[PDB]
Amino acid sequence: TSKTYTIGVDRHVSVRLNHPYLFYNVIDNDVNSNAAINGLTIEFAVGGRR
Amino acid sequence: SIGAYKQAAEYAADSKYWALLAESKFG
Amino acid sequence: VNNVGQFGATEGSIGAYKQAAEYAADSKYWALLAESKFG
Amino acid sequence: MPDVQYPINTYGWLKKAVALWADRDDDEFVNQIPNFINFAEKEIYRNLRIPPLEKEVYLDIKDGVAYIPPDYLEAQWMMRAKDGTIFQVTSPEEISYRRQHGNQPVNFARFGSRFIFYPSIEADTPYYPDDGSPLIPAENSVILSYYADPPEFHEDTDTSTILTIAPELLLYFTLRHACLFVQDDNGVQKWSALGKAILDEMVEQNKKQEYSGSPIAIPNNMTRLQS
Amino acid sequence: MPDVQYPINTYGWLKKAVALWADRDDDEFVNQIPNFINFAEKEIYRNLRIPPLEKEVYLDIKDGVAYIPPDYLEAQWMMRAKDGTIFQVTSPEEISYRRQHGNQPVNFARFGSRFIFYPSIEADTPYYPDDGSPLIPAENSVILSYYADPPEFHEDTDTSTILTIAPELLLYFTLRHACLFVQDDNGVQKWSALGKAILDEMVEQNKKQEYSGSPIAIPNNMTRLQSS
Amino acid sequence: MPDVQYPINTYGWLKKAVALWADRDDDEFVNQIPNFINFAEKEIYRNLRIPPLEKEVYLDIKDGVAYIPPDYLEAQWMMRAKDGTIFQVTSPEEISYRRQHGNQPVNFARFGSRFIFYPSIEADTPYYPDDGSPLIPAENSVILSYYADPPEFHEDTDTSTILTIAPELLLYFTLRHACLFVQDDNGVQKWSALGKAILDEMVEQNKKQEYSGSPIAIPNNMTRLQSS
Amino acid sequence: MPDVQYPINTYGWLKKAVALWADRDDDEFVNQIPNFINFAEKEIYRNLRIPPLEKEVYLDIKDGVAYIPPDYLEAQWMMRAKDGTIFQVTSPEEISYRRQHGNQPVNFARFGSRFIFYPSIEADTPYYPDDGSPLIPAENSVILSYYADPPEFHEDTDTSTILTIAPELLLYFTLRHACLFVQDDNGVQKWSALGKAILDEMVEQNKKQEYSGSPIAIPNNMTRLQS
Repeated sequence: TSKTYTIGVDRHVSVRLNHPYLFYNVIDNDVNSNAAINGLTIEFAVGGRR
Repeated sequence: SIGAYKQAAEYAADSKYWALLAESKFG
Repeated sequence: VNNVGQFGATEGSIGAYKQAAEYAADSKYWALLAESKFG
Repeated sequence: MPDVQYPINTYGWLKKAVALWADRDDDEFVNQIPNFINFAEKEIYRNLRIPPLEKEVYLDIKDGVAYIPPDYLEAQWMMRAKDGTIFQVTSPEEISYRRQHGNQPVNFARFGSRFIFYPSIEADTPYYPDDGSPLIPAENSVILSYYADPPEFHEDTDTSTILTIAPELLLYFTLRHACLFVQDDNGVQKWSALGKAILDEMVEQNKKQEYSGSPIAIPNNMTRLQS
Repeated sequence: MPDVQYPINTYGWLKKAVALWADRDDDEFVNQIPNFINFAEKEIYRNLRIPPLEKEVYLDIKDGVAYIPPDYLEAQWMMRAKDGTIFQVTSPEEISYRRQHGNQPVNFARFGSRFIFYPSIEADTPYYPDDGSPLIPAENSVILSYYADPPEFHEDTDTSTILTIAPELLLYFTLRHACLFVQDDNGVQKWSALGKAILDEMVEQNKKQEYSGSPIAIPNNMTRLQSS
Repeated sequence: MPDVQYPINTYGWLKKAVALWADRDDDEFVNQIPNFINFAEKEIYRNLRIPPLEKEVYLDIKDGVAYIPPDYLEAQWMMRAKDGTIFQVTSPEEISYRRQHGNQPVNFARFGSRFIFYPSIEADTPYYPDDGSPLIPAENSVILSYYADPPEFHEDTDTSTILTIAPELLLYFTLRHACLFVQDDNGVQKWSALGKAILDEMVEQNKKQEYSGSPIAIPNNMTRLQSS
Repeated sequence: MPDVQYPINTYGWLKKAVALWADRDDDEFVNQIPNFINFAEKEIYRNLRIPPLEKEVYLDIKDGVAYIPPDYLEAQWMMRAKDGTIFQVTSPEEISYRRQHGNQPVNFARFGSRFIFYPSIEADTPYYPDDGSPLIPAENSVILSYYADPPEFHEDTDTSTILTIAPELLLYFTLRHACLFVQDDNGVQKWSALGKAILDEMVEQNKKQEYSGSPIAIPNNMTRLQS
């Protein structure tokens, strides 16, 4: 999936995965953006195996 | 004088049976 | 085929074979018949 | 991005929705969704009893004998095409005593795979012809209403009354076996509870359409012709 | 993310209020909100019995074969439109006994997808392709009152009495299946409890509505009318 | 590791679905899957009683010595093929008493591996080496209905009604013994519970199947037939 | 890689399977598998009562005396080769009072290692000859059906009805004593529970083949010859 986190409106990004090995990427192609990222906090659960 | 409950497809096929006779009577 | 229907089939048994006693009785009957005939 | 449609009405969309609610997209798991749905449908129909899965069929009594259809799960009211005369089930030890010690009630039993009627009733099948002609029911007929078992899907476009009535039922009951395959306990518990609640709602609905619209007092007086 | 007006009147605004009340909103989620609402409405109408979903209609008996309409869920009072008469439901065996052994009372049963009647009723109704023609209902015209299965939403402009009477019910019963779709249990339990409470309130209102204009005291009815 | 098709129809695919549903698959494990399936089927048929494993067959009484077939597990209705007659089972002492003290009713017992009968029955059946020859069953031919022990799988192509009716039952009852072979208890308990639930469902279905076409009301039977 | 066969039917394959389900391959443990199987079989047969381990044998009554076989565990119905006349067990204080104060019922007791019949019945043994000839049963015979104790294996190729019916039974009950030898408690509990469940299933199976196929009402009327 892919979502845009515009600052001042959204407080998070909603993604739905259940793979055991996650990977996240961040892209900033805007011209009028001077944002920054101090840290994240992922919400996740635990399913099973095999 | 009571019959069973056929499936919808059977009732549909039974309904179409009343067309050929009419077609000939109109011919 | 049946999905959950129990009457849709009937699995066979081990084997429709009798006990040794019935086989022995059949052998004895055949032997008595043959012996009476022979004599 | 497996996308399903809003009106879940087929087998393929149900499979895709099962693979969606279990986000894992892997062949090891997707290739067994059919097995999970098979287990679910075999768990539901094994004890579900409702009208829509019923069926009516004419028997072919030769001489106080018969043969049960291969799609028989439970039998309910049986009668003849004329005058009614509902039959009542009995046991072998009674339908064999009637013959010895015996206006005319009817009784039938189940001798493994054969219905045995005492009076030696005779039945006939209707006109078979498929030339777009009616079945022309036959005289001296006997009607039987049983809970037929539905056929396995074995196809994507195939469907069933459940997919339209309660697709959530099969969805949860198959996700149960899925979360059993993979060691996931809390999911198993949740899906099983939800499926149980849905089945309870369904069976309760089937009960509130029964002989309800009337008082339960004034016990009937079907005594006799002798007043 | 999305906006919404104070009254949740239609499907279009309900499917957005659902995503609002649950920050779990995105492409892969909003596309299935219709399915969650479908499941919620099915779970509701499976046992909900109230007037606004009722429906009265004439029947065609044809002395037997009379068939059950598709929307049949539960039968209310059944009667005629001539001098008044209420039927009582009995079992197949009672009717089979009545047939041979033998007209003030009239009984009926449920043979699969039919409504059988012991007397040879001759109720009449206009045929299917009839254009308008109310027909000025003739005599011997039985009128059935039952609970009909309501329609499923198919357009954003499509509304229903449930939206105008109790939208929180649908919203909670669908947030249940939403929080099930994603992994969440506390919300599931809370929404389920709230929806069940709302449904209990509604059914209790329906109960307090029936027979709610005076007390009752059976006046020792011992069939004063026996001569006939 | 291995693959499998949607329907588990045969032993060949069941022994692979077992290793699939349990990632504990390897040389030292797959070789014993047959033993786990054997144990599961034994645990099943030890108490499972349903039609599809029944079997009817004629007997040879020989006034006494009549022997119990090898596949005998439990006897259903026992009768003849001439005018109908149902036997009732009693104890050895009752038959020993009947022998001396003394023909409408007919009793029988179980003396070790025999079926004794008080009257000198003369049931006839074709001998063992008979070729075909249905023989047009003669009179005095008793027909026994019992529950026969089903066969054990010996070929991948070998199938059984259990596979086509309920494969999850076998799969769980054998994953039980599999997770026992290796050290694992949670899986053992879960699989055992699921298998027991499936078996309970099946036996409850069998129960609701018998005497399920009408109610019952004993018509005060006081032997109307006494003259004889 | 100790490899066993699918149809576990012998003592050697059972031993190898026991050593397999207990993966430890060491002489200290393998050399005692026979002792564990001995303990298991002595635990099972000590209270197991089923048909297949029964036996029939003719007695050799001389004069109201007898001797119990060395393979006697429990006795059931006894009778004669003709007319039936099932015997009924009694106590010494009664079979000794009959003689003082005494068409002809029979009674027998157990005086340590001797069956004592009151009427002083006489029995005879059949023709012994082993020249491929029948036993030619003898007149005035008495038949006894008891639960014989099976012999110890003491050989690899040897087998028993249990290995074919319930090998899992002996397997679990011997793994119990194995996991007792080595200090393993959870394994002991699991194996004991499984063996108990198997034995319960077996005894329940033996009960559902009993005098079941008939109503339990209409108590019998074996009163007398005096009507």
